[PDB]
Amino acid sequence: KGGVWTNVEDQILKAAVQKYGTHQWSKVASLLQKKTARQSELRWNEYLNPKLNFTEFSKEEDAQLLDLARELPNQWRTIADMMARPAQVCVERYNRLLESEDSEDEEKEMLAEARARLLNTQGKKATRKIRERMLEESKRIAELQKRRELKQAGIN
Amino acid sequence: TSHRPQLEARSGAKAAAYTPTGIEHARLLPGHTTLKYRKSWRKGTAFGRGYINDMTKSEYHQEFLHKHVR
Amino acid sequence: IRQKKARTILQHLSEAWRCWKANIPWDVPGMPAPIKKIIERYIKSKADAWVSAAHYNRERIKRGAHVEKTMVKKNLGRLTRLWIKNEQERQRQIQKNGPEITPEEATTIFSVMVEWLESRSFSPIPFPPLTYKNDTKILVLALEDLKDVYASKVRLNASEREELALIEEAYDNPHDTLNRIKKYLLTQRVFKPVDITMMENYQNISPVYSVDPLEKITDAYLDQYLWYEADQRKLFPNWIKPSDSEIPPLLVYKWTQGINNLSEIWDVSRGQSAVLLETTLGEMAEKIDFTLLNRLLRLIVDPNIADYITAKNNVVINFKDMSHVNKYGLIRGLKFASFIFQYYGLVIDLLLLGQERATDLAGPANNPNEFMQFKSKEVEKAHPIRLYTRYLDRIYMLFHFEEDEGEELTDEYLAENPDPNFENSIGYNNRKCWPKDSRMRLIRQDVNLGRAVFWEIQSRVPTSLTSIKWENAFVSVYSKNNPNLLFSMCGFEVRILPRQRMEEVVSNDEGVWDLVDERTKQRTAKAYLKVSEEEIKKFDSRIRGILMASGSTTFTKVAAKWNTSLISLFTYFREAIVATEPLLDILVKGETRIQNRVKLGLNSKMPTRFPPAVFYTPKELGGLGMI
Amino acid sequence: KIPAAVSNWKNPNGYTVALERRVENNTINDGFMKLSEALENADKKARQ
Amino acid sequence: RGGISYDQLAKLSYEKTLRNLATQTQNSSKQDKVQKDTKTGKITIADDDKLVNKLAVSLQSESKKRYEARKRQMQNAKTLYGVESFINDKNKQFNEKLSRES
Amino acid sequence: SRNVDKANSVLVRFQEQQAESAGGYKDYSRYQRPRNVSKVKSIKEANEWKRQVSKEIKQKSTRIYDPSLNEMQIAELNDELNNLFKEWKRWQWHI
Amino acid sequence: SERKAINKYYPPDYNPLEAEKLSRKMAKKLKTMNKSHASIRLMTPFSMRCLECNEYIPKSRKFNGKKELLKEKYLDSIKIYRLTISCPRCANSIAFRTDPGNSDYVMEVGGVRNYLEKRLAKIQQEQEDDEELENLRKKNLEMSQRAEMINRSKHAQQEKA
RNA sequence: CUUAUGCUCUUAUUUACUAACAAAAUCAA
Ligand SMILES: [Zn+2]
Repeated sequence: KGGVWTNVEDQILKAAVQKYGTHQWSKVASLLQKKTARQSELRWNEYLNPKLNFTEFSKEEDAQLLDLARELPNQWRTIADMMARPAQVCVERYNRLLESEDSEDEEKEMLAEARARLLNTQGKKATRKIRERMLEESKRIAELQKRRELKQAGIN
Repeated sequence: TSHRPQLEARSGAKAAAYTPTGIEHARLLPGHTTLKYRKSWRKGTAFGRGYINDMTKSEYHQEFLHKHVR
Repeated sequence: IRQKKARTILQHLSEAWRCWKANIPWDVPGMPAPIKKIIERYIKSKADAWVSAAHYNRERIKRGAHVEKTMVKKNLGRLTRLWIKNEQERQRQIQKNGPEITPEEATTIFSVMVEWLESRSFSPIPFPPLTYKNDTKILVLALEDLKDVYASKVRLNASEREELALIEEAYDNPHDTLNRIKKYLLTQRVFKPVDITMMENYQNISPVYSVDPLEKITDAYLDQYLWYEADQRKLFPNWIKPSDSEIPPLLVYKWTQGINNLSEIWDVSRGQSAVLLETTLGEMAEKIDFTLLNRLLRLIVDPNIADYITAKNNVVINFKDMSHVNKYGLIRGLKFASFIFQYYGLVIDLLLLGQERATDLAGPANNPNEFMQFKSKEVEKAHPIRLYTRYLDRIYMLFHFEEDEGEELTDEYLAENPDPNFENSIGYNNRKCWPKDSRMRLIRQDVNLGRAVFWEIQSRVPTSLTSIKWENAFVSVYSKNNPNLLFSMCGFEVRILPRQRMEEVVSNDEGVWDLVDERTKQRTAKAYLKVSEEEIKKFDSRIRGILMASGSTTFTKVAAKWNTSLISLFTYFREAIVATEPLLDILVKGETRIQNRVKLGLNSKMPTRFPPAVFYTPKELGGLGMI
Repeated sequence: KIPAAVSNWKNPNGYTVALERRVENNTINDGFMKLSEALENADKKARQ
Repeated sequence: RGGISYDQLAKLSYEKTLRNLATQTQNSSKQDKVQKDTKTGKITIADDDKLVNKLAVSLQSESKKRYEARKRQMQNAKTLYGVESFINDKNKQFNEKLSRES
Repeated sequence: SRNVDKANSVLVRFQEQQAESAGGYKDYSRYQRPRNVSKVKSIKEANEWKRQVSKEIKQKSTRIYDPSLNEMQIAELNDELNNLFKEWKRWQWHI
Repeated sequence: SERKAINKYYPPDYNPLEAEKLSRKMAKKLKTMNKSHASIRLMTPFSMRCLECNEYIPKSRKFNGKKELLKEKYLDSIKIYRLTISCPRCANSIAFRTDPGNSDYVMEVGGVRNYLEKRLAKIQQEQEDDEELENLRKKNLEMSQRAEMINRSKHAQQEKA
């Protein structure tokens, strides 16, 4: 039941944080079917944040990493803040660096639901005020044309 | 909207022109009606032989959270 | 500047206060430095009111002095922000100023534990192979322990419904879920964050850690495996408690027996004296250093699992807004947190006792002792530490001195820090629940011998591991001036008189244990039992938790919550209520608040409308069935 | 000049503001260094 | 650099209106009192009917030019930028304000 | 429970039934058409019935010219205006 | 006056049983009695899409709507209801059906929804998993030795310096 | 215009709607 992340759900989550903000994760999961507010928070804070550091390893970084993993053995959330990098990437390269020593049918409907919910910002009170103001002008337009049609007959 | 901060407070200029009501409050009843005027077993072991202006960094705050969390 | 520009600047005030509560640094790029100076001046001004109202209302809730039901939920929400803000600040002070343990300390701490396990000839626990004969039963006991949370409750959320599905997938595929656990112990080192919440107990606020369910199964399997293989290899010696072989009232009973059974303590014909010490170990699990912790575990555990344990403690702790990485402290909410917490306590037990005496207490490796036994009496007579035991973070030491050994011990204390005004009996704390005749008499010879005992013990453990303080210390000296030996085990408050130090031997009620010698089979002491004042307030807070949670609950659920809390009081403290007069007042005021809750369900508190037949007749006859 | 207020918590008009507007510099001291080296030197002495 | 203070901008807009008034007198060249009351303290000034019309039409025409220049600036402001996602005009308008702050 | 329930209880019905037998109440804002006109009674009685029909005319007439944008509903609204028109006449014959 | 009222004042000439006759006869002539479509506050459990102004009724939004007892009767005897709801932007009524056999709703006018040889094989998978676990344990010991080889080389670089 | 409403009694069983208020449900087999 633990699902994998399609690129559609990846784009809905990025647009959700762009509007809702990083602390309203139950707001984000409402758009995002089949996914949890915990899972949404975990992906943005481990993968989708553009502040994160997914790039090549300079030899300064490799010497620093093998320094840190020797000085702070197996403390990866600590090391990932000293490296200013994501944590499982930091483990993935430390796994690789030591190996140097070798011897749409549904999704678009969700996306159509997400596309409309992000672009409707008012709530009950403003949409109702709109409805009452349109119905009040419609009553006004009705009563004025009544008076004009009676004025067509000459009776004022 | 509908939940707003004040741009200005309610002025007492508006209540000054109103006509009074003369309703009788319990706290305006007469009271204090008179003013007052002035005139070898220790060898085997491993090893034996002030105020900060911050409410969160205070010493009482550290003694607080150590006793009320436990 | 107009009504538009005044309107935008006040939103930085609101944003700064939210960053303060989240303990997020509020830094706006491009903010004018005079205006940033104004906002930080008032955020601190609001913070002084915010924190002081949290201290003021906390003191009202402990007194029970009319706190609104909403304000109890608000004060819980304020302290959990203050506790983490104090937690996150404590994390940064370790990160800036290095570890509190020096390299000289941690070399000796590691050297003590290697010296111990070499004498015990302790073989380390291996990684569990797949051809492991006990592997399917250890897996079932883990899952049944995870399942017992949910046999009670009716509703489950999306996290809990995920948790039951992962157990049922593991019941149906026992071989497949072992291969998932064995792979995570070898490979997985980055874990999902932990959501923390705080439990109100009206006297303190206890923390609760919520681990991810897929990570919870591999913790619970590991905790069953580590506790099983420790006891087969006999890791933990006899003094470490909870014992897995005795209930906490039986721990009080044997310890009170095993004092009396030991020879010549009561004999005070010479100047000889007996000292009992009680100290909490302060912030014991809070001061565990992971780099030290990973190195210590490699002595006893295959380094793959010793690497599993160290990485799991380094996760992200999440409150609502607040989030930080646990760089330093131990998380007690993990499943295997018990195995760490007692093993780290075994190191502290060797710093106090030493290598020579902890060998005498625990006995030899092939044929160890029982809980309070020695291989001979001559082994017992050497080294004045007679009995040692250690609860979670609470130690109990029994010292029997001669007159000459007592005078040397108390002289070298007065050499280091004497008092001319004889002020050692001022800060000395004893039991204010017993009478003044019955508690410790503040004799200048015994008080100074009491503080000298603690001064020897505080110096044996460095302050970088535990904070052993005199304010948390309770020392009771038995001498020729003090006939009473007083201590406090697992909620039980105990006073001991010998048979011969009593004026006359009067018969007693249920609240008094008769302590028997093993060889004479004769009752030679009496143990007077009371409930601790800390446990009386703990039970009073449970009755409030029944009432403050039940707004519009039925009458018989209130009666069922009263019964399950009254039985839990009386079946644990059985015979100890009788001597306690404050507890009997809590039972009276507590039971009538339950009855008034039914009387507030109706609109009448009138005593005639509610006879005892309404409340106390069984549920089969239509009554509430209150006990 | 005051920068405009973009909050992580509140969005009253529901504005879509870019991800950089919605959301350390030190090293470890030598105490973590000398701790880990002493534990290895204590460990290598224990192995020999 | 800086902005222009309201004393200088009042002066500069004063000078622009004098230059424009000067060219109106130049173009009018190329194409070709005070009585105080006795009864009251009120004062009466004789004026031509021209130059009152000319001031009123000029104030209307300057208002027309500034209205249509801002209206055409409205047209450019909602047709230039389309990179960032928005919801309404007021979104793009506020995110132009954040781009101005950078 | 909405005041639809509270208006139709036995006691509220009882005093209207007395006010029929003690005076000139009843209202007529309560009852239906009634389906037939030739079965209706005196004129002073029917004038208040007739007056009621004018009031639903005025509700419907004000509703016709609105931009409701429903061609089917305004067709329905013209039908009730036409039937109430024919209804307004049959009371006039009865008058 | 009060939410709970023990006594309601009756007229001095009244009786309960004679009223029940009288009250029943009145109960045929009212406009409220003859029209019984039940008005009920409800929430839509199945996001909407309007067909006229294409408005979307979020997930589950409150409506004062109109319940109607349907002339149909699911199976030999099970009740079935039809609920109607007005749209916020436009004046349009959208209808429900409650299927008792298939627990979800179905809707209509005005709205649309958003969407021993086997035992020998078991020994083989047992053998495969143990070899994988032996390798992964071997990996971590190799990974340490690979870390030590860099650690010994860096220490040698310190000695050369 | 076309144009049957109202008045008098019985036949098998307890069920629908308002929810702002409460929501650790714990626990003995
Ligand atoms: Zn619509």
